[PDB]
Amino acid sequence: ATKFPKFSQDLANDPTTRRIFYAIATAHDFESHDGMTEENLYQRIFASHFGHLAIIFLWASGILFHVAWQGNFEVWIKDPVHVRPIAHAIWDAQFGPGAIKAFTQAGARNPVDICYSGVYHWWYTIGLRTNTELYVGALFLILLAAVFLFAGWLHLQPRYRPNLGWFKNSEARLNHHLAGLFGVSSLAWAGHLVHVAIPESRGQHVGWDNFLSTPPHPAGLWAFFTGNWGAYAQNPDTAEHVFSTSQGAGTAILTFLGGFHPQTQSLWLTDMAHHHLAIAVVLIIAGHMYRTNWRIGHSIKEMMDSKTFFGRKVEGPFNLPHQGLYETVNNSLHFQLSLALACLGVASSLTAQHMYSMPPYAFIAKDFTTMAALYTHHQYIAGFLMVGAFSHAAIFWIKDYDPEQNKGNVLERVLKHKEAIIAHLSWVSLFLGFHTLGLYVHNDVEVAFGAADKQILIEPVFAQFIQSANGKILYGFHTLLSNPDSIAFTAWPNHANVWLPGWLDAINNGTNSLFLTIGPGDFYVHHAIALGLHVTTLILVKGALDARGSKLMPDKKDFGYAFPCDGPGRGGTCDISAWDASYLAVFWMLNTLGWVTFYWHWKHLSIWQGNVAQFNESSTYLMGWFRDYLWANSAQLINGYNPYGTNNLAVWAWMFLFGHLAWAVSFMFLITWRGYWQELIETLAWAHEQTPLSFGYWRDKPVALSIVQARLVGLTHFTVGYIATYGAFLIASTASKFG
Amino acid sequence: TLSGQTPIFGGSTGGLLKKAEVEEKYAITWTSPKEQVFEMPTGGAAIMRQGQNLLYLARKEQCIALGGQLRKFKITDYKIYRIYPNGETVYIHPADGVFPEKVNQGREKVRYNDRRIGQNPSPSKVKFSGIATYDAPNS
Amino acid sequence: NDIIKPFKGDPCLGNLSTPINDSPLAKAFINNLPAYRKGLTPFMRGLEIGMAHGYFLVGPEVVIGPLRESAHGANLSGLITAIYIAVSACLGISIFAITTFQGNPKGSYSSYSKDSLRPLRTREEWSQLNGGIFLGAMGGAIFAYLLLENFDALDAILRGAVN
Amino acid sequence: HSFAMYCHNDTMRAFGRPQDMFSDTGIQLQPVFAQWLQHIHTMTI
Amino acid sequence: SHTVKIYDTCIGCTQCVRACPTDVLEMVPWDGCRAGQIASSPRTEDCVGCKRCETACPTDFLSIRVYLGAETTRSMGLAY
Amino acid sequence: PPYTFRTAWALLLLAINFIVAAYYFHIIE
Amino acid sequence: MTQLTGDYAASWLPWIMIPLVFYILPFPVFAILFLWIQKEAS
Amino acid sequence: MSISDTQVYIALVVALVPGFLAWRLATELYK
Amino acid sequence: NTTLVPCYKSPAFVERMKNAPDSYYTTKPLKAYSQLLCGEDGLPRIALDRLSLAVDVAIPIAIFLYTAGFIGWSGRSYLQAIKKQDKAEEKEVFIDVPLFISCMVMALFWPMAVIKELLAGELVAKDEEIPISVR
Ligand code: F6C
Ligand code: CLA
Ligand code: CLA
Ligand code: CLA
Ligand code: CLA
Ligand code: CLA
Ligand SMILES: CC1=C(/C=C/C(C)=C/C=C/C(C)=C/C=C/C=C(C)/C=C/C=C(C)/C=C/C2=C(C)CCCC2(C)C)C(C)(C)CCC1
Ligand SMILES: CC1=C(/C=C/C(C)=C/C=C/C(C)=C\C=C/C=C(C)/C=C/C=C(C)/C=C/C2=C(C)CCCC2(C)C)C(C)(C)CCC1
Ligand code: SF4
Ligand code: SF4
Ligand SMILES: [Ca+2]
Repeated sequence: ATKFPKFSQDLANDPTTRRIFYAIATAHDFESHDGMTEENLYQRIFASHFGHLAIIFLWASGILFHVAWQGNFEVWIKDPVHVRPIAHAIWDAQFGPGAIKAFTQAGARNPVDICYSGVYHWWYTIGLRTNTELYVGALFLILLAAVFLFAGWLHLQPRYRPNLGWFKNSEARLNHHLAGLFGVSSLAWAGHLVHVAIPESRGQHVGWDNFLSTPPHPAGLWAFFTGNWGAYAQNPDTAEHVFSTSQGAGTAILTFLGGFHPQTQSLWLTDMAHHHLAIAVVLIIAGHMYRTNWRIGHSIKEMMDSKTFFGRKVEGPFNLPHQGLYETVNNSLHFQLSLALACLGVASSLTAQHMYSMPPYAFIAKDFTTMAALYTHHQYIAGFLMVGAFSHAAIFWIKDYDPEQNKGNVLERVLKHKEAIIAHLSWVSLFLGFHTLGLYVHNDVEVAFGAADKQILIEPVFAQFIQSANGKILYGFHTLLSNPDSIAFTAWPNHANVWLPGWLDAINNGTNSLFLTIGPGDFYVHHAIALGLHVTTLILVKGALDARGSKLMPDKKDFGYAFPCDGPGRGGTCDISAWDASYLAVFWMLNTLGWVTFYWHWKHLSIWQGNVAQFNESSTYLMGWFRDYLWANSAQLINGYNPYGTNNLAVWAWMFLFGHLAWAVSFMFLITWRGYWQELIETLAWAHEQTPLSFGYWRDKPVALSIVQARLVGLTHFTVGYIATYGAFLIASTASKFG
Repeated sequence: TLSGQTPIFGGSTGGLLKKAEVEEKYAITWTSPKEQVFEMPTGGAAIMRQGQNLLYLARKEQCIALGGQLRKFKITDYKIYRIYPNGETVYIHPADGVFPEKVNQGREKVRYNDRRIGQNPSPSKVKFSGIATYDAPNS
Repeated sequence: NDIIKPFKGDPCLGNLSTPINDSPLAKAFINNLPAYRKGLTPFMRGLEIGMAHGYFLVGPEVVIGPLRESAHGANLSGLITAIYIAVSACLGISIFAITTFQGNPKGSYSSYSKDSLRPLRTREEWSQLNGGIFLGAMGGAIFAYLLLENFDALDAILRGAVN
Repeated sequence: HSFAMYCHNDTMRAFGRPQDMFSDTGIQLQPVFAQWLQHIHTMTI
Repeated sequence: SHTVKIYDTCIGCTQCVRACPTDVLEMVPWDGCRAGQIASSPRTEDCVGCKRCETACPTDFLSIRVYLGAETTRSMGLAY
Repeated sequence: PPYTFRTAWALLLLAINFIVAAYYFHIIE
Repeated sequence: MTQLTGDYAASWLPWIMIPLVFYILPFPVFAILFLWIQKEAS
Repeated sequence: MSISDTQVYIALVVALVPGFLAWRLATELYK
Repeated sequence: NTTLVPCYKSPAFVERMKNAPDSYYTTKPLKAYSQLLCGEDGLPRIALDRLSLAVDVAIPIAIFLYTAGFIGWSGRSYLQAIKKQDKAEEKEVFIDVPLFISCMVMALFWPMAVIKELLAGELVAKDEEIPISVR
């Protein structure tokens, strides 16, 4: 009976090595710790978010401190296209002379790392020009992290620790988060853009000792309150304006040209300030929707139980029974966590899908490796958030769901036909894999036997209609913003498409990624992607809806979320838990984003190298994906160190091979299972006891690690090997052809 | 207590380890009418004696693995003891002197639920309570 | 209520329970220093105390000593200072042990003393302490001497200059 | 002593230290007992 | 320290007791069966967790559940 | 029973779908 | 170049802290963190 | 113009403030 | 879409005709690809324009969906043909080929068979006929 772990008693009395491991993996499941009340649960959720916010701020201050200290922001900012950003310095005391010389790069006088995060472009756009501005930002974020470490400690003191009623005050939190956390913050950000970022992109230096005196507009503070709002967009930046200088600059601070800045190939800063200003007002308005304590507002609980639609008998919102859902969502933390992750998983996919097509930061479209890494980062982040959104759906069904409160509501109607949903995800998955693999390997066979004209090539004429419906005149659909005489193009009653000449100038220019040209090769991958999103939804939906149990074991709710099996009886129940559907869907999530990011990378690697006709003519069959993408672009990655030398890709060539090993060692935890290793550890335990001079002896008996743990240990290696291998590929295959 | 002659066995590697004399240890005691050979639960083969046999095993599963082997020699008079390191010897199998397949009087329904397994309560009912859904004093 | 209590609950004791002497962090640090760590022979108490001191005591003489001007001679002057300070210190605790442990130590080393801030009350415990303090402060002095006289060779290998 | 020496070599060649890798030019590991048999099997003719 | 609960759906088929490798189960007299028996689990600290008792129970959605709980030195079967 | 709320919300979404196809097939402007 | 240097200010500081946090401090840290996970609850 | 020699040490002692405030909070959450 | 032009007028596709052996495969089929909407790379493609191809994006779909239902209907109707015989346990491992053939000739006119399955309320089993799980 050890002290550790103190949160669970029955794991502290574990005599084996699984209690050190299970303590790590249970240490944050506060709702299952011994002697926990609901009141104490939230007060530890709350106080560990402060400890999390501080880590984000200490991480962010580490970005700033290291480019202030060891970066080349001053050198970079004078030529953001031809010099590489420095991440930090290298101190590996076991480099040879070949690695010092190779990694002494980008105008540095010491080994350094090339920043592929884009923070240089982000800071250059938001108005940071000196290293000292970066340093005081780093110091401020350290102290801002301090006031959240203190606040977290503060709200565990009994006199400051909030009560359960404060946490379950859903209407008051939504009102402030909409109005203040998002509304005021985006209003404040438009304040920075108007006061600092926009003026400093026109040359004038605005700082903390300067900003109180110089107004951002000549008509400041008076055109707003009179109502003469148009004064803020009188003369905008011209098309010959060059960034961070006064030549070509205007005076408009809130103007809505749309499209791209012709010199940075990014969105206009004045167009962003006007954006967050509009978003703020919409968000602040949205934050006055729910009544807090002023009996003017909405009550979410009553918006559920309402059954009267202007006197007409209805069953609830949208004529669907939502009664009891307020007390279901409000008391469930996993329902709330599932919704939050699902909404960050969309906001992070949406981040990736928009920041490549519509680059926000200056000169980021000309930094291909940064642009490529940022997409792959946020899509992989979004894939994990989507898996966790459906993980906590499965926890929600098991632990904090009851049929009594939710009797007859919209949530209980889903369980009534959970097999109709799963059977249909099964059909779509089967449909999309038979006719995408079958169409790829038909194209393989025809190209293999020379008859490349016998490929089945389906033009994606529906997405090409979208592009034509947004402005792309390339295809010739000639409708609806491709038709200059249409109702939508002109907006006949008002003609207020001030955004349209600038946008159509950008969408119809072929040198950007905004609405890329789409061909038959793009058709097939969007069905691989659709097949991917459907199977990994099928695995997760099956795991959430069968978390309560199915005919193979109808009592899964009693066994918890993560259990191995229910023995070999009834045929065998390996991987039966709802946890094993989250485990099984990480493979499909990684696979699917290994199709999204492979397709994003190869499509852009063909545009960037000018060989666009390589992707269009060879992405329709699977060998082209294998010869023209993987085999072709590995050449300079694997030659990062050869017998004849070593270059700046020697670390990417090493992590590429590192991730192959981390991937392969995953198969050990995934293929060979527990009882093999226990009979082998039982033998090594015999050898240690019987041998002389071995004076150590285990405090806790060595056992082969458990069933649900190896599935997690092997899933971590598969993931780390999936990310180190592709991270090294994507960085080295893009930052070797180019700068 | 316990006593008996140990079977003819050349000693194995699968036998007792340091857990035997430190945590606790088991002993199976049976009587055989014949001098035949049985399979050792710790690997190998040993010749069981003519009178009272005594064998020391590390865990209870081995003893009942061996006990199930003795029933194939038509021997059902074996007794399994549990030797704590301080030295006292408990009788644990068969606990009442008759084999557990048989039904006695005086044994009690222990860990019996008076409901179908289907109507165990949902985990939300026992939320933030000491009990689990399967003890559940309702029904 | 108040954070400053009477010392272990006895108001008549001449001390206070304060965040510096009676804190969960401060008690955990002091009571695991080698002077107070539970489970150490007095030799390992002194050995770990000695090496911490012999190590740092060669410093203040090799860079602001009289020999600091040269390189090979500076390290000798710093080592012997740690040799002399420790030998005279270990002379001090051999004669401390002789003169306090003489039948009924007048003070905190009496049999009925119940003092936690000095738990070595035996003269079987103060003799292994002397050996540990000595051999520790000698090895620490030599290790800090070897690391300093080889500083150019050590500066290269923590800079990768040796490939 | 077989695979992890491949990860030693993989790391010295990446560092740019080919003279401290298990090469024919770095730290040689010669098959002494197999080059001996190759000598035995050709002098017996 | 597992938890082998027995439910009222037993038929006294006695098969669960025979499959147990560690003698956790035994029969007690009862009245809800033609057999007049029901399984009981008096020795569950000895339960190793093999669920071999659950494979032998013939009642559909079986009457005996092993509930794998706090695992100790004799519920994991360690000879060392 | 005749479905009156499932219908007229399915036929409403087909309507929006058929309008989109109307611009797609170059029928209405 | 043939050495690890630093053009940045306080370039002596990686010289000592890369050994500190990576192969001098962790074994004390893994010992302290070991004494915490294996203490009797008496 | 990179940051000065002293500015690195100023950040070192400033970052020691959240270094101890993390101890404040980690132990208050009862490690 | 207007980027696609017939292989009649396509410079990248007459080049396909020029350097083409015959042997059986690149003349008789390749003449028939001249009527297809052909990209800017000399590759026949499947576009969805209007009535121009409204019959050609119905010949494969009508031929498949009929014979997919034909396989499905004969396979389905043979299953109920042996469930009623109370011999379906071994009637499936040993295919009763005269019964299966007679279930195929019922499946020639399967589109009109499914309608009177549906209109009789007999195609689809009612919801509390079907074994399900606890839910
Ligand atoms: C103390 C304790 C102890 C001791 C003593 O005392 C021991 C010993 C033995 C002997 C006798 C033998 C032989 C040796 C050799 O050869 O090789 C080496 C190895 C090693 C490991 C070595 C080690 C040694 C020691 C440990 C050293 C020390 C270190 C340091 C101190 C650390 C540092 C500290 C800080 C804090 C970090 C062994 C072995 C085996 N192991 Mg064995 N150990 C143990 C521990 C452990 C753990 C934790 C684990 C997990 C990882 C394992 C595992 C294992 C496996 C798999 C195997 C095998 O295979 C082998 C065998 O079976 O045979 C046959 N095992 N082992
Ligand atoms: C104005 C008042 C206000 C403000 C500024 C906050 C702010 C915060 N609260 Mg608090 N809260 C408030 C009032 C307020 N609260 C009240 C009155 C209550 C009582 C009910 C609470 C109860 C409460 C709890 C229980 C918790 C918080 C938490 C938090 C923190 C959120 C975590 C975070 O920072 O992530 C990031 C912040 C962002 C702004 C991220 C922005 C990016 C998002 C994800 C995307 C935005 C895009 C947008 C939605 C696009 C759509 C817009 C639309 C127009 C199209 C945050 C600092 C959490 C916490 O404790 O942290 C320590 C938490 O656990 N609050
Ligand atoms: C293959 C997909 C992919 C790609 C291309 C990237 C790319 C990037 N990531 Mg990453 N990341 C990913 C997946 C990916 N990520 C996933 C799935 C996770 C969740 C674990 C993370 C979590 C993550 C974090 C926490 C950070 C990044 C950061 C970055 C940026 C700088 C690192 C770099 O130069 O590239 C190199 C290519 C790589 C594959 C390395 C990526 C960095 C790894 C994934 C960090 C792993 C976190 C790990 C749990 C903590 C280490 C343990 C610690 C105790 C030592 C870069 C744009 C950094 C950033 O935000 O920029 C300032 C950063 O702080 N990512
Ligand atoms: C805001 C996001 C968020 C939050 C607060 C939670 C919170 C929680 N989750 Mg979780 N989850 C999330 C997102 C989140 N999740 C996402 C995005 C996924 C998809 C992957 C999951 C999938 C998931 C599953 C399957 C489970 C949980 C569980 C839990 C609960 C227990 C936490 C725990 O296991 O202890 C602490 C966890 C750890 C200490 C993690 C161990 C180490 C991991 C694998 C990281 C390893 C990275 C590696 C070291 C990096 C390599 C370094 C270098 C070599 C590159 C807890 C309430 C468990 C639960 O619900 O309880 C019943 C549960 O089984 N979650
Ligand atoms: C590449 C992936 C991979 C790796 C590294 C291993 C490694 C291993 N396997 Mg495994 N295996 C694998 C794939 C892998 N396997 C797969 C895919 C399967 C599916 C069938 C199996 C099935 C399998 C079975 C059935 C068995 C093994 C066994 C073993 C162990 C053999 C003993 C040994 O080689 O010592 C050497 C260790 C290595 C070669 C690992 C790499 C060592 C690196 C290079 C050194 C690390 C340096 C340093 C320690 C790093 C630490 C620094 C610190 C910061 C952490 C070993 C650890 C056998 C065993 O258990 O042996 C007793 C065993 O019976 N494997
Ligand atoms: C989390 C942000 C972060 C990250 C990822 C790094 C990373 C790094 N730093 Mg550091 N550093 C940071 C913040 C960060 N720093 C801040 C805010 C300061 C100002 C005091 C410093 C000052 C600093 C110096 C002087 C040096 C480094 C150095 C380094 C490099 C080697 C590792 C090391 O010795 O650091 C040592 C760590 C510190 C000095 C303290 C940093 C710890 C921060 C403040 C908090 C990190 C804790 C984290 C949030 C909690 C996560 C723990 C766990 C959950 C994973 C490495 C790339 C070395 C280098 O230059 O490489 C060539 C170097 O000597 N850094
Ligand atoms: C309070 C505190 C602090 C401080 C600390 C200090 C004060 C420091 C230190 C330190 C030190 C001061 C350390 C040291 C050391 C050492 C060592 C590590 C040693 C050694 C050694 C050796 C190893 C030796 C050896 C030998 C011998 C024995 C004999 C022969 C010779 C030779 C040499 C071999 C701080 C604030 C920071 C924080 C935490 C708490
Ligand atoms: C035409 C067209 C199109 C479109 C399409 C769509 C959009 C659709 C849909 C549709 C729908 C919306 C559907 C469906 C459904 C529902 C249900 C409900 C069903 C069903 C079924 C069944 C019932 C079946 C039956 C059968 C048969 C028939 C035979 C075999 C057997 C069985 C039983 C399987 C595309 C573009 C592609 C192409 C071109 C033109
Ligand atoms: S629990 Fe199962 S095996 Fe045991 S008596 Fe009841 S029905 Fe028979
Ligand atoms: S799990 Fe095994 S030991 Fe436990 S009661 Fe069932 S059969 Fe007996
Ligand atoms: Ca060498």
